[PDB]
Amino acid sequence: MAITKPLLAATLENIEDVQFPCLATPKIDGIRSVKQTQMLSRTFKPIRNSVMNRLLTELLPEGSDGEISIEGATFQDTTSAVMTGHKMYNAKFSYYWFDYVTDDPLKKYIDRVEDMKNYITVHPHILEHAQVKIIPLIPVEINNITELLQYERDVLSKGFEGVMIRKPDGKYKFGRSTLKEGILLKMKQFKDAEATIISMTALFKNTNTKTKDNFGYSKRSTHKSGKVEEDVMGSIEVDYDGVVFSIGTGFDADQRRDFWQNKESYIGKMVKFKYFEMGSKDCPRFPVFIGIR
DNA sequence: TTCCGATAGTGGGGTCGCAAT
DNA sequence: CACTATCGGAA
Repeated sequence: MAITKPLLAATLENIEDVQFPCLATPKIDGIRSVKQTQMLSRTFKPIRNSVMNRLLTELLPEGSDGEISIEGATFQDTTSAVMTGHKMYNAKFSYYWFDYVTDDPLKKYIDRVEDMKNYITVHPHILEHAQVKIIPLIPVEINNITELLQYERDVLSKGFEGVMIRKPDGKYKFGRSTLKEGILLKMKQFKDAEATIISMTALFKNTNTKTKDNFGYSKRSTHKSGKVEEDVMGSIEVDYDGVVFSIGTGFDADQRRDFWQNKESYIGKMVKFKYFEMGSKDCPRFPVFIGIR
């Protein structure tokens, strides 16, 4: 009945890959948190802001799954509030409750939602707290592409980050859902743009002592000591109409080679990339390389 | 054989903790 | 977060 590890989402690129009917909810741009005795982050480390942990641990039933978010605040402000080990904290904050694991993890998503609906009926006060606004996310039924697109337009106008899609009978998988599985899909709209390469930085292999983590995955520290330079491009620094930042994902092995081999000739060339607008502070959020020219 | 799931690993922006300054 | 490279087992 314990949540071995949080359910993660797969990315939807081709809307035709969606299996209908499906259950959708708005995507919250916040910080993940599951109640396992106390409030835990996505990596199962306790939530630093003891006041939030305490308040949520009390209001929510063991096995709750959701995201913490500050209404009207920037993403970074929400991050500061959640990641800071505040002694005392009085500001208002919300918690979007989107899943609930009771006894069996293999219970169908629709049923787990029913559990949420039932629990809320029995404890009305948990949505009335004066400091913590607990917002339940009951999925909406979408039967086709026309409906999904309409729903998307709707949640985006209301300020959400995007839309999350669930297979009705999907189990609560311990780990990341795949596309074929369709258990949990995220749907975000990225914006394409172009920028000029101004420099290149070499790729660095991390040879720090490989350990284990809260789940049993390979964990390696990032001490600059264990970082050994390789003869391939690690990231490029670009100039997006005055804004300077780096793009390091979206390259395959051959490209990292080609880029480093011709580091001289590529400086000054225009690259196409994409990024997510919402949440961007001083430069593009989630920059991903697409191509050249 | 080919495809797909599970991992390890490489990168980005940005904030907090905390020892050193 | 976004993404690539592998490996071993499912299809």
